[PDB]
Amino acid sequence: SLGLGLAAMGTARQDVYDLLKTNLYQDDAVTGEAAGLALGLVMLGSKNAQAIEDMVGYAQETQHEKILRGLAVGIALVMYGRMEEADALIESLCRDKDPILRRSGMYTVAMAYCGSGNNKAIRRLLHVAVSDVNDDVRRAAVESLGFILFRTPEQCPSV
Amino acid sequence: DLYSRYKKLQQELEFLEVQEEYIKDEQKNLKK
Amino acid sequence: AVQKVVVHPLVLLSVVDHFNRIGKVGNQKRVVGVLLGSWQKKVLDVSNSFAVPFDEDDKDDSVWFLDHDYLENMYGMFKKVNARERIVGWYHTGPKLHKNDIAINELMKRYCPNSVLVIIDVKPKDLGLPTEAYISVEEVHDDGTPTSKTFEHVTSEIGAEEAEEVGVEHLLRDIKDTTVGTLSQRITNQVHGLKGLNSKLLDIRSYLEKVATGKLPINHQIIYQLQDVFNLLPDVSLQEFVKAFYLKTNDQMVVVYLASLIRSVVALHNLINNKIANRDAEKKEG
Amino acid sequence: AVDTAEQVYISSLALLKMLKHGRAGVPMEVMGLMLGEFVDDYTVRVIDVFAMPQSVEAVDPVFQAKMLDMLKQTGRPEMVVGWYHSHPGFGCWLSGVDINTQQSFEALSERAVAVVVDPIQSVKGKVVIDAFRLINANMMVLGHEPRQTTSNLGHLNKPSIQALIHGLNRHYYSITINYRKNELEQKMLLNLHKKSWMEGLTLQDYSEHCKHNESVVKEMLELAKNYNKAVEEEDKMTPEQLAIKNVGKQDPKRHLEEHVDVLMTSNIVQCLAAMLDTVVFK
Ligand SMILES: [Zn+2]
Repeated sequence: SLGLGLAAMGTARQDVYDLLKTNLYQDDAVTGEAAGLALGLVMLGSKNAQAIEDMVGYAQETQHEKILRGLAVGIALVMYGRMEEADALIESLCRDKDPILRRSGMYTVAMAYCGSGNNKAIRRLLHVAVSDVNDDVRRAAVESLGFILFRTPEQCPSV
Repeated sequence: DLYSRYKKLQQELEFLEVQEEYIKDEQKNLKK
Repeated sequence: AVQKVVVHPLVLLSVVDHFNRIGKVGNQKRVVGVLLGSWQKKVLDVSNSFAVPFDEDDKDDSVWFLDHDYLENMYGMFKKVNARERIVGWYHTGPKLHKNDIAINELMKRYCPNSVLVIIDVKPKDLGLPTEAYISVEEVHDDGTPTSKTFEHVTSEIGAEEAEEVGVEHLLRDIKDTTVGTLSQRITNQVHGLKGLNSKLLDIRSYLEKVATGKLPINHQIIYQLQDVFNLLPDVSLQEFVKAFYLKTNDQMVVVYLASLIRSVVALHNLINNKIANRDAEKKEG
Repeated sequence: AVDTAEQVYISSLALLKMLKHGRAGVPMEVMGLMLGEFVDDYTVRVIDVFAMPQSVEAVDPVFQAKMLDMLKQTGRPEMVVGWYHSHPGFGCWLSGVDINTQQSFEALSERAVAVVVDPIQSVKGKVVIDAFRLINANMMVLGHEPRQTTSNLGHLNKPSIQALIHGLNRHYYSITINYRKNELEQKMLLNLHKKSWMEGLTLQDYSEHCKHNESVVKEMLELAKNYNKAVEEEDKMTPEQLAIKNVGKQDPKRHLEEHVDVLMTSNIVQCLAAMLDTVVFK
């Protein structure tokens, strides 16, 4: 289930995404890994807005942690290298109080800004690096720089 | 180089300024 | 009279949990429980509270139920576990208190000398102080009311204790806070104050236009009392009031002036202090 | 069947019910039941907390059944998940009898949880909360936890010395705890220290205000008196012998900033509110 989407990661298999959805809607912790990763993995770069709405709409009411984590990565992977439309989701995830969904959004801005040397996201990303309280979204915050610095890799060891 | 001098100094401006705001952030947080 | 009460932060959470308990109905299920407090003084203290089954229909709000049995047993347990604690009143999660709310107090005025109500707000859209409480009285009027009975606003506040401040304030680390922020909490204070002013004015004008025309009772309840509110309205800019300001404002300006005066010199010391150490360590370094 | 990286979900009322109970019964071990829900094989969740009478052996369980009953009919029915008591000023470690109730409890429910609390070592900034989980001795050589993730191993904290001197790994295993916060309680908990517009619109007084400034300026004059002699004094003594002869009664350069700060923050707001009261009003 976890590698299912990583195998079909570039093909964008809507068919496997279908059964992966109902796999994700079991309201359980054992199936959370079953669907939570491959669901977005088979929709890498797909930008399926219904997929975003499914993942974020389901990671608001759960009770377990893995079902929060697989969605935390799937939502960060559903948008791939846009840098111009993922901003609303980056703000929506960073403004949250969820100690995992912020960190989920912290990973997101990295993938929405894959190596993006934009000094715009560096302000508030590397700002919540400062004022951030949760250690999880803090470490995920500082760990987006190299994911946003292939344009000038010599700058990471200076900041 | 000379045009890339003028571009690279520009790039050395804002990326340097974000650190300026950054130390402000760090100091204010450290007070807390 | 009681004239104010001190409610602890445990309650206002021990109500939210129970509103969450029967919160699955969603549409409407008014949460009613028992309030527990102390016969402290004229002022009264509130420490504990608990719930009790309560339902009520939509029409003809005279059909409501408080399990006196459940109240007796559970308070027997809370007395066995705490004689220091005792019943003081009651509460309900109503955002705005209902017309039915007087019959409940009137019922349980036999347990407490006056079972004071407690209105809490799960969703205080107002960023002011929620969870205000009332205590009913009789105000028989010139109109000829056989018993003009209505609740009374009584000021209240949030209790505090060494341990609970410990545990709560350790929980406040989830969000940032500037309580030691110099000359910031004041600015926030006047901000939220003026916000409350504007909110109150918008409310009173909403009522006033409604009563002014079309459909609202035109009773002598407030209509001139609030006129007397207009009676005060101090005419600020006048003859000698100018001497009120300019004879003191510059006084405080003088103190501020002196403070800046010494602050500048104190800041100036470190320039000599570090300009000495820098070059003196440099010339000796080379 | 195997252990995991378990998580202790809490209820915000549970914490306060803990600390108030233990603090009230501070000079002895206060006991109580931990009531919650078994969310899964991985994590646990506590939502309700309550205690009973004790003169540590609990008295009549007739309080037990009626208590849980009336808790079911009002609110809802729930599940007993664990329990708690105090180690006042102690090493927050499962005492000899404390473990002796544990074979009793785990034999009843599998994931029975002990909860240690100390309202003594907890400062207003941070509380010393604790909880443990009994482990068998028959498997003293065999592995007990699979350790399939860093969270309950190299991602949490480090066992303390005064409790490690008792079990630390043995007769039990520690467990992690977090805090789940409903948004409903979260919002109101956000705001409990603000006041109405009256506070933000008060003008304290200019007689005791000017009296106060007249106060602080007076001794501040003397602080400058000392400051002149101290600063000009400067024994060539090295920057640390000054730091050893300054302990004593020496304090220039410290009160000087303080009185200036206070005199600032007073006069500033004192002028400002008077400003607003006239711009806004009439
Ligand atoms: Zn003990």
